[PDB]
Amino acid sequence: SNGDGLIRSLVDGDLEGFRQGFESFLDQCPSFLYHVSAGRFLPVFFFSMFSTAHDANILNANERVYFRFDNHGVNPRNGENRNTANLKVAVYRDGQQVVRCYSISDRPNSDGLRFSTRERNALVQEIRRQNPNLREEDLNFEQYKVCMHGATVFEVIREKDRQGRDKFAKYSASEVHFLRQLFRNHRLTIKEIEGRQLNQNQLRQLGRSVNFTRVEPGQQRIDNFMEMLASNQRQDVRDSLRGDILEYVTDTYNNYRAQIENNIEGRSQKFESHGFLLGFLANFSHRYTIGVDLDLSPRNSHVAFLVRHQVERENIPIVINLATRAPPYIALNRARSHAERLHVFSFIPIHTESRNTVCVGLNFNLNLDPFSVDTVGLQQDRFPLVQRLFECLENEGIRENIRDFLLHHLPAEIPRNAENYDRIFDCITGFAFGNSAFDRHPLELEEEDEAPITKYIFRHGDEGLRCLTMVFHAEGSDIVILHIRAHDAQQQGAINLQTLNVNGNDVHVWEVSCTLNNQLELDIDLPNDLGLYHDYQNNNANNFLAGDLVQVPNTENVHNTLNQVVNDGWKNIAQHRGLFQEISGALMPLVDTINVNSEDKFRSILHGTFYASDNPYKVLAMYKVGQTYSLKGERVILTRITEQRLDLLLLRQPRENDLDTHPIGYVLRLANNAEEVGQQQNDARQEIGRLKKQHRGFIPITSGNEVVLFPIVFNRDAHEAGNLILFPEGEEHVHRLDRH
Amino acid sequence: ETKKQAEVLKKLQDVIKHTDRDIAAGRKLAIKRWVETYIEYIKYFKDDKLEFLYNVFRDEGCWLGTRLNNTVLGQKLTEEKIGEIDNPLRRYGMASRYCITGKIHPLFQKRFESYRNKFPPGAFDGKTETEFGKYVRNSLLDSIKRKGPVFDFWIDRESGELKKYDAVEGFDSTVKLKWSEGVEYFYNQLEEKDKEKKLTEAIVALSRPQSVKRDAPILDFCVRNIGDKDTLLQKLLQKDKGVYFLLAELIESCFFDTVHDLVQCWCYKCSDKIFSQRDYELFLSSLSDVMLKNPELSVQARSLIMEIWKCERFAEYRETSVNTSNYTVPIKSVLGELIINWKREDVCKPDREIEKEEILDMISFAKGCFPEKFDLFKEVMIRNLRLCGREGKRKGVDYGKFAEELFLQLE
Repeated sequence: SNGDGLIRSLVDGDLEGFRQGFESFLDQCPSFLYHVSAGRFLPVFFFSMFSTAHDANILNANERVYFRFDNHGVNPRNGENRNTANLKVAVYRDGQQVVRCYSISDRPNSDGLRFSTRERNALVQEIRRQNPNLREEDLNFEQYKVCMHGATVFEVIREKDRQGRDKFAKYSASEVHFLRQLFRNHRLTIKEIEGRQLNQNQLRQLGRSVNFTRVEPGQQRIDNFMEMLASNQRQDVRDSLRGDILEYVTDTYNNYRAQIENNIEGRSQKFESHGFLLGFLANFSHRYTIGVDLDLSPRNSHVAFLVRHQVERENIPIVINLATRAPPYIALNRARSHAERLHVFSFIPIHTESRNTVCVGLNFNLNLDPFSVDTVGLQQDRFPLVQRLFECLENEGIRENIRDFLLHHLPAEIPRNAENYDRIFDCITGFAFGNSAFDRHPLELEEEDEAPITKYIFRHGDEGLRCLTMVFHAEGSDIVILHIRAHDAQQQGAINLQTLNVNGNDVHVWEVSCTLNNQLELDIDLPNDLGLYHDYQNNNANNFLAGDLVQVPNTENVHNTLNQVVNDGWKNIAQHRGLFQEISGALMPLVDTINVNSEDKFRSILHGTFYASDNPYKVLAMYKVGQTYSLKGERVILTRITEQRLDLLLLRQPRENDLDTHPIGYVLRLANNAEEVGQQQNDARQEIGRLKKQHRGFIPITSGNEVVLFPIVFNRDAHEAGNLILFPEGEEHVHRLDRH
Repeated sequence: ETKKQAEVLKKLQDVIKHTDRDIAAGRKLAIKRWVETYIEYIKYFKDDKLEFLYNVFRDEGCWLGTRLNNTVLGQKLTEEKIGEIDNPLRRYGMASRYCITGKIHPLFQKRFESYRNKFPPGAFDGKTETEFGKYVRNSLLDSIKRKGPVFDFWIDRESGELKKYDAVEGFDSTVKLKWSEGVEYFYNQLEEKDKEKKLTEAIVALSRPQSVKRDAPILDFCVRNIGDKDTLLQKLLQKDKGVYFLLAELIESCFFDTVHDLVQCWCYKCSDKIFSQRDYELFLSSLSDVMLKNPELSVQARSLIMEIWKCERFAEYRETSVNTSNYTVPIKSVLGELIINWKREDVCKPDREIEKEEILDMISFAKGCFPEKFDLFKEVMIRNLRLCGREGKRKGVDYGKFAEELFLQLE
């Protein structure tokens, strides 16, 4: 990069230079702002930056740094101890009168954010330990606030200088907690606490309850640590991580373990561990093109990153799993599994064509062996859903793989909570349909034989019942009924399969039932052999569910058109129009059966369709292209952050003589009636213009200088297939990338 | 892979028995490479179907030292039945990858006809039978192609005929396909005057910065069938770091005997050296890595470490490798692994005292080269043995104390 460095600008008091350098780092960690309020993620992140700056030759030795974690403590409104805090850092240099103080927390109104009187005295006490001849009259305190909170906004503030006692606050966060514990009343206000008297012993204890710690450079310089990781040789990357780099990170963490672990309960080890590692990487963000992919969702603790100068095409991805309770050798197994399937989970494989990765299990809490390292090859993301559905009938563990296939391809931007239950259900059912309805391959039996599959979808009589029912009939082989229903969609009955032409005498009927429970996990019951076909049809004559079985039309022509679309005809509008004419032709017979009820349903169906077809090689749903930043004796710098996301992104695989990935982007909207159609096309076309303002996000994903973008509106109330999917009629679809 | 894949791998490895434990350990790694290739064909085999493979790998005729005989193996794997046990494998895929050209077309014709018979006669009433049969052949070949790009290599899609390949044409194609058995097959079809040249071409083409584990068995076969290894070095030296790439990939797959042969030819028979200080250090640390991953082969890994480390051509590299600077030393990813190998308790080793002797000598060498840095060397080694986890390391045991005990032993 071309910045001055985050810590360098901050210490110099260059608030504008720090702002531009920080938004450049945010471009490098696109998920950073999702977790700025999770525990002490942000304070530990900034502490790690300050604690490794000297070793990185960012700060000089005479630029002494002092810090403390000002933990928020008990919440006066529920009595529970919080796990958040304010980080307070001061920099002092002998000979310079200005002492810059920084208060870092997610919110500018966070409790006790300002430096307190006792914090000033504890800091001066620490400064005097190295400078015994200190004259406090010659010290000029410059106090700052650095905050970022959720849209998302980040604020850098130069506080106004206050006179007399108002120069510093009455209490820090931990002081208020100390006194609330001392008085055994967590609901006491600051004004009430001020009224209470303290004996000489209590005031002495309160004064030493706050104390600063000097950050001291170690015996190892880390200037060239990112050079070790900017490599295309997995053995070199593994050796550098196993030795210098991960030894330094864990040992530096150990040097401040007492300040990190003490005076806080319910500490979020997960988010603090990731924040600590990110602060180390951020000290190089101004000199290297580092891509950091963070998955800190519930039940996930992954960080995958790639280190390069800028143009390198085959540098080694590094995949880390941060454990807090399990030993790091188990975390290494999780990191190896995450790295093997990196094409599913991460955007990192878009920035490198390396087939080798380095995986790391790391747990900062362990004193012995806090990390383990290995290498593993990168596998292709090509899961055959219908084939595995037939295989899971007689084989263990395949149900878990089927479940993982559906869940792992959900968009990361949709949280898996009860508030978004219908969003998750629309995505799973739509993706499962697109995969199964557009897979052109026959069934491969275990014995040396192959059979074509006729696919059906069942339209339940109750249009409110949330259940995707599909039937897969392989010729001369068994029949599989697939159910994916909501938690309140349980039924008692059988699907009538009389419409099927069963010629074999050994044809069985199987049932694979999936349920998305209230906790948004996908339970797949054991497959049930419902007996012989004619035996199954004899029974259940009085137990057949109400509804209709619709046959899925042939979709072989979509794969051929997709081949021409992603390759030679990716900039030809007529070729894209023909592709969606054929998708409309395949969907119109069953449109009201599959029920395209939401934008998520429409997007997920196309996601499964494009995934199953050989072309495109890669398709990403709700792909974040980047973000936009808007700027809005006290100096307040406030920046609003707006994300640009692509509903669908299609990409080729880079070849040796064809580095252009032909990036194709689709903006998808759904119109329920004619009145919404014009307003959905307008919103989709306006979203296109917002994407055309982003250039730096598209540059690393292709070697060319063009990106194709098309607005697509699903017309739910269309009466013929020709108007089901609305494509622009008749320029404006080739976004010229300005690399200048 | 999948959990089931690890189970079938262990089952097939348990069948390997041999008096020489070095031979048995090498054959188990060959089974691992075979499984990693053909896991898609055996992933769901129960013990009744797995017995066919048990008897195949129990046949000594299927082996040549620690490597599988692809000529004998490809024969047995294409048999319909061996001694009252039916072959459970999809035999078209076996005959394709093993280049059993006498059976590829008949086996495919069987699958083509039974698959063609499952379509209704009135399914596609716009196509002719010529177009119908070609569509069925393309659908079938595209279906088998999911298991690998090499499985449509032998069937012409226009005629359904067995494809014909020139010896040179097929050799270059199988190298690009990273197809071990096809490379060896087309090698034996080459004219004698071209054998050495084509093998060298495959080596320099695969010894590249982003080689993968699958490339190692091909590199091993090519090196083993090259007569003039001195000429091979000269051709490899025409490409930057070509010598490092070849040895590095071979080391990761535990082809120790092949690496030792290359080290003896190129380093033991001016000031120009065939690889750099970094290549030197990465050889030793990668050997130390696989030493811990494969305890049954730790003797061979240790010998290779000492051959490279103590080679007189790299005496300057050896001294630099024990130079403690910036609170680190390159040998820590070698000395530490050796201490862990010497101390591991999950194995029954006969020569632990020789292992301790090498460790003490390595420490004494580091102390002799830089006496004024030895205190930092000890500090660095203890820290590395406490922070960096390794395979074979006893969990919860302070290995820094083991380093302290060794340093105290040398006064």
